[PDB]
Amino acid sequence: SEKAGHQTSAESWGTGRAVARIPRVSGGGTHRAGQGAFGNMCRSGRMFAPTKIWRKWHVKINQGQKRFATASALAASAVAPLLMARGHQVSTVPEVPLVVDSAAVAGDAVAKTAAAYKLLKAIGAGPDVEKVKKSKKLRAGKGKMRGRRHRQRRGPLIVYSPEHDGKELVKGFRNIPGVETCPVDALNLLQLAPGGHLGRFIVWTSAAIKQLDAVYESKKGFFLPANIVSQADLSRLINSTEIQSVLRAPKGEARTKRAC
Amino acid sequence: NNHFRKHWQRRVRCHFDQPGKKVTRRLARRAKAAALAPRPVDKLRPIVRCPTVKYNRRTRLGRGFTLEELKAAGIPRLLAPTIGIAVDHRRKNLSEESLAANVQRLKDYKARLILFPRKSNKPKKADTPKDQQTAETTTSLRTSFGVEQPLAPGFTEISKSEIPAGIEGGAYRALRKARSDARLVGVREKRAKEKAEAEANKK
Amino acid sequence: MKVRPTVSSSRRKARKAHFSAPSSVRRVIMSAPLSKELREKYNVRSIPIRKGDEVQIVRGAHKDKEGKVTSVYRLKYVIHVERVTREKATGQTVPIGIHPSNVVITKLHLDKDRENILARIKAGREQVAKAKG
RNA sequence: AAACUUUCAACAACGGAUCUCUUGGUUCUGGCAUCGAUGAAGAACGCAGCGAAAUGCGAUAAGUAAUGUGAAUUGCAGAAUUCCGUGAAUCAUCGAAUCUUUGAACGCACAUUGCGCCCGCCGGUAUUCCGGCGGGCAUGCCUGUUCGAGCGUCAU
RNA sequence: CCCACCCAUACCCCGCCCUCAGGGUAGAAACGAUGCCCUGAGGAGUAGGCGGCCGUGGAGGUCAGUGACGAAGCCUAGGGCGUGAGCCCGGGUCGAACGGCCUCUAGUGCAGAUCUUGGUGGUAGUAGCAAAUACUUCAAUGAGAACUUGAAGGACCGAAGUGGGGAAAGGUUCCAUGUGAACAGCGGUUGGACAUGGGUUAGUCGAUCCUAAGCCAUAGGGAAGUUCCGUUUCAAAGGGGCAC
RNA sequence: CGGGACCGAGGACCGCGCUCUGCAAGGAUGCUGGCGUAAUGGUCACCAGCGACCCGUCUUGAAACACGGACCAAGGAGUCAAGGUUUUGCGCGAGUGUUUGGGUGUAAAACCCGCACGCGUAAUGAAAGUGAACGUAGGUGAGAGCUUCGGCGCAUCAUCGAC
RNA sequence: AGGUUGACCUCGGAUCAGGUAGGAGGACCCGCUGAACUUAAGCAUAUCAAUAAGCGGAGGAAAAGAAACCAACAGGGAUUGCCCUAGUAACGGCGAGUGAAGCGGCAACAGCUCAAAUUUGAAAGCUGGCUUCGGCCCGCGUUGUAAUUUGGAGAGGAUGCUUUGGGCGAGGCUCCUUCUGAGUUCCCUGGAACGGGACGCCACAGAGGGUGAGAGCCCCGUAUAGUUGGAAGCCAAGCCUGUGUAAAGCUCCUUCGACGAGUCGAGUAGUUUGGGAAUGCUGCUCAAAAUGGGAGGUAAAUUUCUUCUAAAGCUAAAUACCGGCCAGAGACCGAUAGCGCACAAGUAGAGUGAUCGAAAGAUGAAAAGCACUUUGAAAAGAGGGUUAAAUAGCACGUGAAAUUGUUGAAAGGGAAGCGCUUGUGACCAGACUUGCGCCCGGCGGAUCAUCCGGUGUUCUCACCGGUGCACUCCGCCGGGCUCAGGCCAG
Repeated sequence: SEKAGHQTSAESWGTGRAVARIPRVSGGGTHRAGQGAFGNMCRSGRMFAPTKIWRKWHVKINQGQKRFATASALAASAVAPLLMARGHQVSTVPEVPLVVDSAAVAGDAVAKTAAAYKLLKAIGAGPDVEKVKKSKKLRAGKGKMRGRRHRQRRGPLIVYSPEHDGKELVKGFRNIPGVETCPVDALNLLQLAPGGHLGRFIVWTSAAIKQLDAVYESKKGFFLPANIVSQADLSRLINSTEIQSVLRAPKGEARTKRAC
Repeated sequence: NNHFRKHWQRRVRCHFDQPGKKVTRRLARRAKAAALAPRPVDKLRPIVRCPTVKYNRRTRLGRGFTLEELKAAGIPRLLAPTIGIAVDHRRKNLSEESLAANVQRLKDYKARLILFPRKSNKPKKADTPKDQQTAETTTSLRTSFGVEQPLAPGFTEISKSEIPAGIEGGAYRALRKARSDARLVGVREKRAKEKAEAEANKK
Repeated sequence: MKVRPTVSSSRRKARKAHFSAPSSVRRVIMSAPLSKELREKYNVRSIPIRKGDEVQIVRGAHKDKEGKVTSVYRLKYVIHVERVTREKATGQTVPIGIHPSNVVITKLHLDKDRENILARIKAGREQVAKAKG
């Protein structure tokens, strides 16, 4: 509050022989009288540089960079090493990216949580869902008082096409902890890279896989970016015959003998 | 150049209520559309040309149709605001082109208009019959009757047989000459009156 | 997850409501489950507890003790069960407060209003079951 | 050598830091428009079986009626509830009421529980005396009613 | 003039730490390549500049993390690691949460400010408890009597009183009964203290009535206005009687 | 040719060599004893030899003077916003900026949309106004890199020209 | 009767009949009035600031508002607000500084009422009183109440077609109400499972809270469709009827076409503005006009042009909101923090008064808050108890430091404290305990080599099933041997 530490009447007692020149509460008959006021070093005083609401809370990000990051997160989601490196349990997943038939999610097929849970265990997201179920813990600190009581891991993200798969699968998958749902046309980087870490486990529908190309062809002002590196296999590039045939002979080994 | 020499912190405005105000505006628009159904949520606006030499290349929606436009379209001025047509008595038609364009706009709207009777069991001749009352309708006149061509087309193709000859002497010379006569219009008239007076004196 | 805007998930507001609820609200809060025989008889899972009910304690150190409810002491949110007491130092007996969620009701103190409660709960459960089935 | 002073350690003191807690603040967001002469906001004085305060209430005084719920309140005392019910409760709701002396505060005053006036009703032997009860008596202004004043303008 | 001897962080040799510099390291049997191997030189520091790390509150992700078979905190002549800020463990106490890693964030690191608040020492069982002449004996009460009571003595105020009553101010301090602690700078059975009760009776005493110095309404005039002047005014400001 | 002190860095081989079955030649091995635990090592307290002003601030050139400090716990001081500037990272690029607004939403998030607008793409002049190719976008001297080995010559600099 | 009898006008009275105003609140809003600190080296222009304080007046919004506008264009078209215009035009001692608007995009859109006319073949208008609810009266009013007209026009003509009033109403929406899924299953620890393990179930509900420790299934609630009962409004598909006495619209036109005065404007003064050459407001003086008047940001005259139409008035929305009420949230604070106040806090307490203004949360799951005995006058103490714990005893969770007491150890001839290095005493962390490899002997088993079949792979390497018949493999047990092993040393 802007008036905190300033709703007192206090004046300094001046330069003298006894006490410090801090302003002191006037009057008498109570403990507050004669006590220091208005200082950041004083009890019941105003804090140094009081916080304001016109602090910058929101960050403007370029839409092109947002779309770049979303494309990069989706590209990292199709790399099975990165899924394991992000802590997902995908050892029983038949294929990455995991694509399920839209006949198992369209309409009211998985409108019930039991049906959605059985479909997840059938397609192989069951160990990761169980990981989220078993990882529930109580928060360390004041977040428990401030409405954030429990913490758990992130489970699979099901991406669907609302036009072809409907929206009852959202209600079906809602109550399963850690399981998130997203339309194919409104993909969220906060879900695709939880905590800034790449490799989210995603369950796709066939309709969403069909519609993804139209989704990135309908984004005006944005194209899928050109990489600055054509071949990412540095071992293939270095040990290719084109480079090796023109190299100088080695001038030493990995280890050098001590001369003297 | 920072203007912080007054008590600026007393009247700092923040905008944390921007999403909430968008939600409130959308709820108000939904309520207005539900109250106005099946009429459109807005009124038909004319097409007018922006003033000044900077913006006279572009057209936009105006306030309302003129009385001359309504009279030439055959819509009475008391009926017009009751059937979704905005009326502006201040604007005049100084040229035929804007008048004709707005009259054609009004005729198109009147052709696409469905008018239900005041009493369902007593239809009138000016009202739409019940077998024609059902059709696919629109609820946004700003979208269905927008400014389709705000600017002139920037590219056109002609054959070289019909390339214009151009201003004789050159466009730059024509501009310089026009500026010259604009600056000298008074001097030529003054010398013409002086010469006429001298000729009248010594004829 | 709650969806309605009138529902609050504030722990502070929930605890304030719970510990400052009036007596009629505390009656609903101080509910107890029915025994299996009573549930299959009445198609009712839970009911507020009142004086004269027969209860069996299923939680705590006085587990498997049965007796009549002699007091529904709503001010500390407890009930008193007959013969479930302890001895003070001086040798007199003081009742031990039991929460209604730690007991199960084995015999209902039946009257017209209790029958009305049971009938309307059973009818509501049946019509919910028919609507959702 | 002890005592004394100092240091180190254990236990006990003094004191209330640290840790954990939070029916509380602070900030944001959404919704709503509702004080008063038909007497407000504020003040004072009272009211519970046993309270000083906080809370609630006004001599109908931790309250009445009405609606709803349906078996309590609780620190003690004393009573319950025909439990198959016009019905417990420091219950909720709340449309009917009560609402002391004041206060814009309104008979005149007020540092006084001071002094009046008008009209009814009742009681005490009472045409006269005494007492009690009830309803009233501020200012400015508006519309209207009624009673008036003035050679101000006229008719007769 | 001569010979030997003593020792600086100086000079020589050796080891180790850091910094800088120069090399090596893929048809990878291949590496926290931000790594590892070889070689050389250098090392003080105020104002000032730059880099890397340690710690605190909170946020996202992760460790299928720890925990009532004991989390956090605290104490520790008990240990281990780090140049260091620090980190980790053992033992005791205790009772409900907390931590590591990578990012994000800040009300994030104290010996000072005659700093703020709170608490506590030496001084120190010290200064002092010395104005108003003064106390003593027996008995009772009581656990306990210089400062409670009764009696017995001795004194003081000395009628402009240490007497008897009021005005202001206080508000129950008045009276009876009882009383642990606190207070009565010693004590206390006593108390204006604490607890529970009781007590203030008017035609004649005051107030109430009158007006004084003075203050405030009204008429009316100022003032943007809160309001100012005005108190007999430039006001239609009211009483009585008689009537066939 | 003796006598003594301190040190043993490295860790398959590679090398320089020599007195050449081998070696003192690019850094210590071999043999032996006691003990195997508080014996070595460590921490704490104390004595002993030597060493050693009380911190912070201020002042000037420096000291001195002066100021603050009885003790302990907790609190306690370069923050936030707007506007510039230089540098770093990122996206797009003669363009760039979705978030005033609209659509949409699992609803203050995320996703989508475009008109205008800002900056940049042209300057100069007080203004009216005018407005950037003689030339493979010029000549000369350098200049990394490339080269068919004759030269072509990036950035940039100096200089002479052109608009 | 005329010295009488009256009608008006103006001004009064009444506790006359009926009404209204005051004060509170004031965050936001409409006005008035109005600083100084500060920033300019100082400082009378300036800046802070047309702000704080003071005064008057409203509402849920207020205010503004349907051009005496902007413009100069191919013209826009009430008001308000956001973005941009733009730190720009412009203003400014000795310069510190100040600073709009038109267009453009968007949000939201909504238009109108009088005065100036003769109803004049009919004051057709209205307050109040009494009503039998049909009306009848007392009056207001012609010094003008109705109808008609408002500049976009209109009035009068011509002309021929169009338009209208009531009553039901299915259904829908808003607000309070009844009702909603699944374990208290078994085992261990524990005082108590809500912890761990196992077996299940519900989920459009795994938000939150409570319950003796981390509970989707113990309880309240939570999600979604609905489902009971009640009230008051609004919207509304359609359906019955009267029809033209009257009103209303469109089209054309000779003619007519009233339009706001101490006001506009000018001078002067103060104040204000970016408008110190072009701003607004107010006071004093002067004081208009009829194609007139205002404006067109440099003074004036002449001739043109373009735009509106002042001096009367009303009106939702988009906009503001440190006040009030209801509600939901947070990378906020966690009892010296966060509001002064988490507590009988604007309280206790101080001041004559205006005013000033604290400190202060936590036993335990449950009082189970210590029976009884004993010692003391008592406070209390000791036994004995409660509790899972009193190492939780209403001084109460945890219980740091300063500082104090006891016990143990030590030092001390006018300071201690600190650094380097031994020693003494006390107390400790490591390290070690044997491993590996052979040669024999004794056991216990054929997951020895080869081959066959199947399978997988890195496509030549493996696993599995049969085959070994014990000079081969794998463990164990006794010896013997070599090597490597801890500390201090020669």
